[PDB]
Amino acid sequence: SRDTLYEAVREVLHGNQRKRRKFLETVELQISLKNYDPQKDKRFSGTVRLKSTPRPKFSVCVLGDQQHCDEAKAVDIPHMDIEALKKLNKNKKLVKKLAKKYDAFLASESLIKQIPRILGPGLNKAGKFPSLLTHNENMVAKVDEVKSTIKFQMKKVLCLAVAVGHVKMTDDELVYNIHLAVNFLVSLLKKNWQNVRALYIKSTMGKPQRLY
Amino acid sequence: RDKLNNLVLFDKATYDKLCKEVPNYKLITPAVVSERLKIRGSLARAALQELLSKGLIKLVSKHRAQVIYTRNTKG
RNA sequence: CAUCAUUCUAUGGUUACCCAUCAUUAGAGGAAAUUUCCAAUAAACUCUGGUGUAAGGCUUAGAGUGAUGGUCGAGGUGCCCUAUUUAGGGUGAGGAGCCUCGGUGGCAGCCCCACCAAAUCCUCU
RNA sequence: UAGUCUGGCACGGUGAAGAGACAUGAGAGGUGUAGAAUAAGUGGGAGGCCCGGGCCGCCGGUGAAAUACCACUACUCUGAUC
Repeated sequence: SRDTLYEAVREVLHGNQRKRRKFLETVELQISLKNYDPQKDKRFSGTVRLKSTPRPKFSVCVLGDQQHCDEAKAVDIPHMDIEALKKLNKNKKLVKKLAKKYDAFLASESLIKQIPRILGPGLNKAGKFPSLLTHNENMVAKVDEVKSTIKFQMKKVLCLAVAVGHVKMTDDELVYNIHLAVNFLVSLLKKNWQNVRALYIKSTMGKPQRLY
Repeated sequence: RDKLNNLVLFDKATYDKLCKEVPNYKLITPAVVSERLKIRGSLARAALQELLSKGLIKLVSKHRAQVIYTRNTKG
């Protein structure tokens, strides 16, 4: 699992010979794996932590009935009413559209319940897992999943793909999202042992480069 | 083997499927009717002279065994 | 009424996690045959809670609704014997497991009637 | 328990032909109703690419994923050998 080449931690600013594209790109990192079973109780599950502002952009939704009335308008919360999650799940089988059109949901406190009725566990097998915490702290607690950890999964195709950083932050911010990513593959280590065979550090869209 | 259950007299729709559509058949015989419309065969012998007294069908040759009628003329 | 789904309610259920089959773990189960019976053989197949993942509302009390105050229509699917093999000759029993408003023939479509089937196997003889 | 039958290790080699692997270095490969399409998949995605100009698409529509746009593991076999 352990490799490391953290003695020459420069030569990442090489921009204009890889980068010449104009849309908003996400630095999405593929790493090479070997010798793992998708069938059995063999797991490749967990959420690798990233405190150093990754900032994933997707179809974002946020709920919560707290002192987040004014705290959540800093980001401009699309706060649809707790009552108005009815057609969220209803225009799904009767109507042939994705009635969500948002790739996250939220669990909140001040009130221990978010919703345990047909609407809440109606999301329980939709994907886009509502897991995040915004219970009692209130520092911002709105972007503290986005600016906090990334999630990944395992499946039947034996391959891994997940984002590490984004294009708005520089190459000296794309270097802060390499060290604190694959050092959590030496800390997190069951005896599915020696999982990392080759490492592919990358832009979003360019050429393959090696740190091992 | 396969026992069949017939009916004594008409249903309202079955007379509208008799009086319209049996004059669209050619063999109007009491053995045709009780196989097709599935009634007690004795009935179909009596219904056809009421249609002659109504004036739809043509008595070709009546007999004890088989009475033979046909649908409406051309002229 | 016994029911699956529809909309208005749901202090109701858990997000690295819940359904219904299939895949498997520990249980509950025979008529014909056979002949005059009896207790037994020996399971096919059905479900109870365990657990898993390609489709998806779990369930739950209950107000208004698709549809029988009886419901689905209900006729087909096998095994064995033959140089009538596009066919002819047999008829034990009991579980399971599926298509269609089927296309062509007749007094032509609907009723009557003919045939070609959607996937059929396990078992005590 | 002597003996004897037998398998392993050892002394213990050389060269070729061969059969299978692994390490490998390229191709080809995918058919549920369906949506215009033999849906191999993951992090995607409404944009980029070439000649201001133009392209495949979005959505509708099939269906937890839907086509252009960086990559790479697997899986059905072929397949070059320091």
